[PDB]
Order: sequence, then structure tokens, then C-alpha cells
Amino acid sequence: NVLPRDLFQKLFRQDLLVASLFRNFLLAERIMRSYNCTPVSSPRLPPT
Amino acid sequence: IEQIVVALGGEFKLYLPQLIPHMLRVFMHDNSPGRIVSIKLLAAIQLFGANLDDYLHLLLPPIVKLFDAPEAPLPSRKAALETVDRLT
Repeated sequence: NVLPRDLFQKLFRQDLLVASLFRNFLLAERIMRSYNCTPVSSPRLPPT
Repeated sequence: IEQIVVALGGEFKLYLPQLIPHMLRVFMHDNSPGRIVSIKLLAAIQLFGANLDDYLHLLLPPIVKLFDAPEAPLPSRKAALETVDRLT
């Protein structure tokens, strides 16, 4: 719902392990945010 | 307060609920000349950061009443508006 369709299929459909890492990255972004921490990704994602 | 927030950071949200009752009383009855003690407390709220998540519903109505009150002086209204800008 948040990412543009192009970048979704790039990361979440190409290969399983990357898709799993980014899936779990969204959880990291939420948890670490609550401790004045911001995770960083190379293809910049909008805040989910 | 501003120094405790920068020191603890994420861990401040455990202690913030104790301070909230006093901060809400400050807005209700501030007799400070030009409400400069209110302006200072706004500048503090800017530092609070993502701590305010669970308590924003408490702090925001006072801030909203502050910048919408016409009786209140313009400096204190700009300070409230700039605070909402930062917190956004």
C-alpha cells in the first residue's frame, strides 16, 4: 500500500531473502523509532 | 526538563506522564508577562520528539487552544505554531 508498484516487485518479489529482510526491516523501523533511532535503506522508503 | 530529555531520549516516556499534570496546569493559568514561560515550555516539547507519541492527545489540545486564543499575544502564538511545525 505504501511503496510504488515498481519498487515493491523489485524488493519484495525478486528473491525471497531480500523480501524477508525488508519485511522485517519495517518492524525494525517501528521499534527503533521508539528509542530515537532511524534505520536507513539505500532505496529510500517513505515512512511506514 | 530539556536537559533530561536529551540525556535519556527514548527512556523519557516512562517519566513524562508524571510531569504532564503540571504542564497542563501551566497552560490553563499562565500569568507570566507575555506568557514567556509558556513559550519556553513549547521549546521543550519540540525536544520531546517521538516520546510524545503515546501522550500527544494530552499535550495537543492545550497547544491548539494556545495558538487559537486571540487574547493571547502574538509571540506566544508564533511559538505554538512553530512547535506544531517541528512535531509534524
